[PDB]
Amino acid sequence: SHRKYEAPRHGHLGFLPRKRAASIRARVKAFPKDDRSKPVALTSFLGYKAGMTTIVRDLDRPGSKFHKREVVEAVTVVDTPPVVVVGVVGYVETPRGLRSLTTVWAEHLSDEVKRRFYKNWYKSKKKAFTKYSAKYAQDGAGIERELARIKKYASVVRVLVHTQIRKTPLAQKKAHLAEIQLNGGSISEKVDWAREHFEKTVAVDSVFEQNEMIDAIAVTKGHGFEGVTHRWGTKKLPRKTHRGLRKVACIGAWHPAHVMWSVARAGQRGYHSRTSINHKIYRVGKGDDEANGATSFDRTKKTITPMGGFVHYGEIKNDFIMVKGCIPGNRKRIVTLRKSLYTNTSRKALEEVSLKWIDTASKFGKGRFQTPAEKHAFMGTLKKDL
Amino acid sequence: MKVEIDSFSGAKIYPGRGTLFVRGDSKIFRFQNSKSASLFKQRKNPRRIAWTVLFRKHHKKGI
Amino acid sequence: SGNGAQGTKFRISLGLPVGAIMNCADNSGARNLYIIAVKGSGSRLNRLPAASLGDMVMATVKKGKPELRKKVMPAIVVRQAKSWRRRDGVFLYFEDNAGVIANPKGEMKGSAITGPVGKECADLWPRVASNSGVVV
RNA sequence: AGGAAACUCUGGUGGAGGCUCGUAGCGGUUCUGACGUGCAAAUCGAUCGUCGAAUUUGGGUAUAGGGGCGAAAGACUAAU
RNA sequence: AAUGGAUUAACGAGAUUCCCACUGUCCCUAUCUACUAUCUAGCGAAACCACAGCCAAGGGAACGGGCUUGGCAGAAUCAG
RNA sequence: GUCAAGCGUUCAUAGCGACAUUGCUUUUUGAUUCUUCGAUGUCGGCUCUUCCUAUCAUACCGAAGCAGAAUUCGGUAAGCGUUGGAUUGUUCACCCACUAAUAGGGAACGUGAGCUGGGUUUAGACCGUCGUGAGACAGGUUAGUUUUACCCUACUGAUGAAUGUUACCGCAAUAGUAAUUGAACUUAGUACGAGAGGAACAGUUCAUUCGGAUAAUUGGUUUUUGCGGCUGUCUGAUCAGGCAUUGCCGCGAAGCUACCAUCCGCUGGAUUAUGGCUGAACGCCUCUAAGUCAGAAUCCAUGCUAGAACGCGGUGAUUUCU
Repeated sequence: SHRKYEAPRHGHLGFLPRKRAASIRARVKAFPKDDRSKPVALTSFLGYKAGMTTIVRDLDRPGSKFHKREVVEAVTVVDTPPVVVVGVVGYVETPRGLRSLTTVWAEHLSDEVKRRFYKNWYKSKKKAFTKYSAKYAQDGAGIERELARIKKYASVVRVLVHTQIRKTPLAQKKAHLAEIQLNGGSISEKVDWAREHFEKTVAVDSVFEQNEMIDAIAVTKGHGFEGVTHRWGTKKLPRKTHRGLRKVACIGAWHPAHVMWSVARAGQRGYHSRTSINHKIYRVGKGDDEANGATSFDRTKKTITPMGGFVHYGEIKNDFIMVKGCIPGNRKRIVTLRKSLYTNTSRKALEEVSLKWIDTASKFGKGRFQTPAEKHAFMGTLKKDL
Repeated sequence: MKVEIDSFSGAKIYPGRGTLFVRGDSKIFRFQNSKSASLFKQRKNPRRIAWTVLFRKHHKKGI
Repeated sequence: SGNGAQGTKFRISLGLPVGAIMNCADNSGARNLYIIAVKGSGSRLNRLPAASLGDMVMATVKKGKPELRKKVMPAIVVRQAKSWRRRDGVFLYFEDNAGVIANPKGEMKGSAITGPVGKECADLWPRVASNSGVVV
């Protein structure tokens, strides 16, 4: 017999299975569409989610009521030290898909990245890539031909890069490593560009620019084994109910005499791969610079790191990003940035953004002061201030 | 933009941070924090509360 | 709103569901307004339609004049008592929740208003602006 | 104290009631809670009824099976 | 109409309706605590049991775990 | 559905369509009694998924006794959605109101080791009628124990031997899939209409429903038993503390969390219906027969989720005085 009063599917089934990811570093499924008219350049980036904060700016959409008025917006901050390019691989295409035929690395490597190759590093000979360097230590002994092979073949190229987890304030010492597709120019140009960029930093001033809409790709925060009621948004059953109300009551009919997949069920919430899009960048900023927190309107020399620091992160002394809104992922976590796939204009992706003020107050409480100068000014001296 | 002054503590209210209250007599109060808000709802006197600017300036401290 | 939506509205946090009694602010004879419906309301299962500031509604009078009592009438909210958030992030709330009788088009059957109102309603319903003492 | 009188009222004492609130206690409404292969062959918890009596109770004593006892439910008569 | 009728103050863990208050009953859920479950050491039952345990249609005692035709099919397993 | 006397100002067919007639469905109710009486837990609601379409709305279209608006009929279409309440145990019905619209139904009349137990459906009891009486009444009322999963499967999540070992980077078979609807301004009081009234596409800003994240802000939560205070009591008094099933209050960070907060929610192709291009048969003509164009909430891809644990690839290091 039919459902007496209608209502929709609780939850979304495209996002199934709701299971723990394969990694703490979300796979980038898809990059943009390669084009040759442009120059060779990256199409992605890596950083570490630091936290959120709040800003002020003057909206401009001709027809709103806050047109040419102030707003206040929640932004999310990423610490993006420049990634060390080492290596590239070449993907030839088959009816069975793209396929790597070669992975060319660089001669010299950092302890962080070969640590990522290792697990127990403190008891190790640190024997890695030595015979690769000895394939190096000559002009081109067994490298030039791999490169020219990649030139003769390999419709697609992906550059291997790694992060600077020691430049971060974290406590890992184990670099993150990944690939990025290049979507510019020709293949020979891509590979020689990468050869030039072996062992070399690359930075966000080169990959991105303000008022660009992007995708944030990351793994969403783990919440353990969880009931159906938070995991799906199901109605709490009523008070008088023997044996539990944080449940689904019927989980299927007599026939088919099975539990349908679409029914809700308890289990893992979080640590899930997610790919959110259309996150306008509001500011690139520099580690090797002060006044990161200061707009043209404020001009009070102050960086972005609030008083007492980011909660669970620390400081932003590297190059960093401020993007509108939330993103998948929690603090201290990796994040994979990405150019869009589609030239969304919409009078929302083109809205040019200039900022006014940036909350650099303490998130470890309810902070009244953006600066200890301001603090001492408002308060006067103190007993400790001899 | 501008910054404002808690009715109770007399503190700068940077934009968004804090609550606002509009009594039936159209008096618009602002509160940096639920602390001040809750005291206000308790109908306390900041001149009697010690950490407040009013007590500070009424006892002539930081002159 | 719909009909008398002089422009648009931004969402406001919702605190006045059906069953809510809210004060009447105007000079129409009333004392209270029992909300029973909302215009432009959403249709979801075992969800109570909730009113807002500016939301026209259908209401009844449980207390007041026997010409107004025992019949529905359109009414408009001007006060909410539920902290909502404007685009400048200011979280603001009144102490009370009230409204005013109207016609379907939005013109107050009453000729005045007793207290403060919301700038959203004042910008969306011009007759309320006309009969407004103070706005915020 | 008032009143013409008839007789009416006021303050106190005093300490009645199959009265009342409410503990012990006797019970056992609701939660149709807990448990429901139990602590338990009927309990645990909170909430409840009543609490000086047509009260509660020990011990002795009488009534024995188509019989007994029953403020009466076909209830009880050694988990029957 | 003492197979009692019609009222009836007071009383009722009686049945019922409405109003005030109140409220997480609810819109709409969230959070916290102790005991569990969980893992360990040690102890250590029971119910139940043709054989066992993947679906669809068919026909068939007219609603198959088994037969028929198909789909499929990869050790051993933990929590629920 | 067929047929069409008639209605429809005139006209059978725009729309209806009596008398007659052919079929379908099993959502009723009968009829039957095949299974089931060494028991298949028995109405409804709640919850929750999935399916059909005989499509209520939404997408695109055709016809009209369609000027416009509004409406009616019909096609592809079940992608997507289909409410809140009053009374009733109710299915159903009837009303109120919003609504884009508030369509019908199935899954053992879906679903009780999922709830509840109003109703029905034991035992107590009351009334009425029937009965000499004990007693009867799908007649009415009231009170009346809702047991067990630790096994297998299914399901959700989670490990995992074996592939020469180990680590890293990848591919992507297959499966899943999602975004939905409305309003306002403008177009425009224009078109259209004698007048009355009264559109539309594009554009902009907003919202409904659903989803996926996040916790800067606000709110909540508070065993931070962090700070302060309060009562009773104990420690000779003070200072500082214990007990009060976390003693109580106010504040309360962090963390968790909220349409109670915020942010985001893609674009290309083939197609249906339909309208058509050339075009014969049928020396004309015809969207069709060969060929062919555009065309939808459709379909498939883009994209998104998992990654075959018996699908694969690339790369690094590969044990000695064992």
